[PDB]
Formats: sequence, C-alpha cells, structure tokens
Amino acid sequence: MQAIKCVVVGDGAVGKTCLLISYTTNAFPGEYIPTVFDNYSANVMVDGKPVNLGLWDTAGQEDYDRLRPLSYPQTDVFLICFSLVSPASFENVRAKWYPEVRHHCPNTPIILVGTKLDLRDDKDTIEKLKEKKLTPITYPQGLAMAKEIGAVKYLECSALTQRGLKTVFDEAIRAVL
Amino acid sequence: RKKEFIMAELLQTEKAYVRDLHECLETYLWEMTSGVEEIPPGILNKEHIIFGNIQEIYDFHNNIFLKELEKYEQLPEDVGHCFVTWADKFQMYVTYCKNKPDSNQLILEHAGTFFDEIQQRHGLANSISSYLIKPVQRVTKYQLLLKELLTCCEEGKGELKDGLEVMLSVPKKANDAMH
Ligand SMILES: Nc1nc2c(ncn2[C@@H]2O[C@H](COP(=O)(O)OP(=O)(O)O)[C@@H](O)[C@H]2O)c(=O)[nH]1
Repeated sequence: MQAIKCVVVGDGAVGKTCLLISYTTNAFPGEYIPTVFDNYSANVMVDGKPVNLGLWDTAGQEDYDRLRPLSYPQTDVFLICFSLVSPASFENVRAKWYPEVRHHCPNTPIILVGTKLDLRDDKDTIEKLKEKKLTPITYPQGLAMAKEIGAVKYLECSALTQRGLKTVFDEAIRAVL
Repeated sequence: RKKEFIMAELLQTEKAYVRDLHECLETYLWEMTSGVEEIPPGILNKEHIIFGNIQEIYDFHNNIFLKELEKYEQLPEDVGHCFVTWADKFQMYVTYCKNKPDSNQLILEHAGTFFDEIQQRHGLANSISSYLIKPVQRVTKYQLLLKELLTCCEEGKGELKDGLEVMLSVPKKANDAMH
C-alpha cells in the first residue's frame, strides 16, 4: 500500500493543531482545544485508490529554526498554512516557510492552505483588523502567493465549520499519486 | 475548569510519550541488539548513532518525571516547579537533538529496508523515523502547555513563570547546538 508522509507548517495560532484534530475526529474540539497532536496514520480511499496517510504536526517549534527541519526529510507533501484573518501569517509564507521548506526539500510538492475561513466575514474580526489599518486576505491574494512559491494548489478551509476541510487532505494525496 | 483540562492533557500525553519510547526500545532497538536476526553491515554495531541517548531519556521519564508530574495533578498552578527541580535532566535533549541528523543520514544511507521490515512484522503504525522525532516534539511542547496555564491561573503565576523560563531555555540551547 502506498504510504504518504504529510507535514503541516505555518505560524503559531494559524490553527495547525485544530485543523488536524477537526479532520481526524470529524468535529471541532470546542470544549477544549488540545495543545498536542501525536503523529497520526490512517487508511483512506481516494479515487478508488487505497492509501496510508501519515500526518505530523509542528506546533511549538515555530521559534527554533534549526530544530524544525529535523521533521522535513522524506516528506511527500507539505501543507503550508496561514490564517485568512492574519496578514502577518500570510506574509510569513513568503518570508519564512517557503524558503526553508524548499531549501531542505527541493522536489517536494506544496499545497498553500488558508485557514479560519469562517472569520473572513465576521464583523468583530474585520473591525479589529480595521483598527490596525488591515483587512482580511482574499482569494486572489491567495492565488498570487501560491503562484509565487510554486504551490501546486491554493485551498481555503475552516476547522470550525469543516467547510473545505476534507478537500485539503484529498488534494494533498492527489499531489503525490 | 480550563487549568484542569490542561493538567489532564499534560499527564495523558506524558503517559503516551513513555509508552511510545518503551515501544521503540523494545522493537526497533531490541531487533538490532538481540542477536536474533540479520543486520546490514552498514549499520551493524552502530545503534548508538541511530538511537542516540533515547534510552537515557526514557529512563528519566519512566523512572522519575511521570511520577513527579502525577504528584502535581491537584496542584496545576504549581507544576512549573517540577521543571525547575529536574532542570539538569533536560540537558539530555541537547545531546539528542545534536545527533539527530547523523541518525537520519545513517538510516537513509545504510539501513535499507531493515527497519521497515521490522515495522511490518510487529504491525506498528509508527515508523522508526516517526518514533525518533518524538523527543524533539516533546521538548518543544512543554512550553506551550505552561503558556496555556498562565492564561488561566491567578495564583500562582510566579511558579509557572520560572518553569516556563526553564522550558524555553532548554530547546533554545538544543537549537543553538545544531551545526
Ligand atoms: N473561528 C475559527 N477559529 C479557529 C479555527 N481553527 C483554529 N481556531 C482558533 O485559533 C486558535 C489557534 O488554533 P491552534 O490549532 O492551536 O493553532 P496552532 O498554534 O497553529 O496549532 C485556537 O484558539 C482556535 O480556537 C477555525 O477554523 N475557525
């Protein structure tokens, strides 16, 4: 059976751990958001093809630039994530995450993922960004960033509502098959 | 309520961590040293490079740290002190991280399918690479849990702060030791 190693990277609090929990348990963890997601494996069916999908979190390593790349060797596909309501996390796709991922893994496909989709039209969120002379990241900004870093897909999702969530991981597998 | 959830996760994930290291030692390592099978000459007698000091790290959490964290179960606002007390022991993680690239490089170049074969025969969901990354993950996770406790503990923030300071220094020192 084809085995796939998928590593999830991106700024703190873009929702890496939530994304992974919400996907693997089929529900947002509302009552308490866990800090720890242990390395995960599971058989999944995609387009009539059986595959074993492995998922590794990286939360907690964001400040240690020489410890992070210990997870990168033999990765088959990367999800580089940013929050759609954090422009700083979006710019860090270009300033921090793409450069180190591509340096260590020159041939490995990248999927660019925009998280917290449910908040892009949230009144209070928009207002708080406004107070800082910012606005949410919209779809064409995502597309442009993906083209810049050579991502094979750009995808938006919400761990909270699960909108777009299964599609992210289906496409990660399709990038490898 | 939230601090009780955080403490419960600290203890449960600590037990899982001890169990995982135990499994790695008694499968992937025992196969090399048992003298029961056939090891490639490229890795023969090189188990100390492959596994680093993970035996010593396991002994610390199995013999001491999980038992001491358990004693703090009803004292979550004080658990920062556990990390201050045993601060010296966490220096082993510096040695472990430094050696990790050589371990990966040796497995990739000379191990062939030896460890993959071992995984199949034991029906393990986790590869040897999946197990060997776990100390790197664990030593960078404790600071996240201590930060969470700081968001919901009135008394005593002091104890937590000192513990957090320790668990930021350890992974920073390990990071700075990488070539
Ligand atoms: N509204 C909304 N909030 C989210 C979503 N995903 C995560 N969050 C929140 O964002 C914060 C960070 O999530 P987490 O998974 O811990 O991020 P990580 O540090 O990158 O692992 C948490 O407080 C979550 O409640 C989402 O899809 N929608």
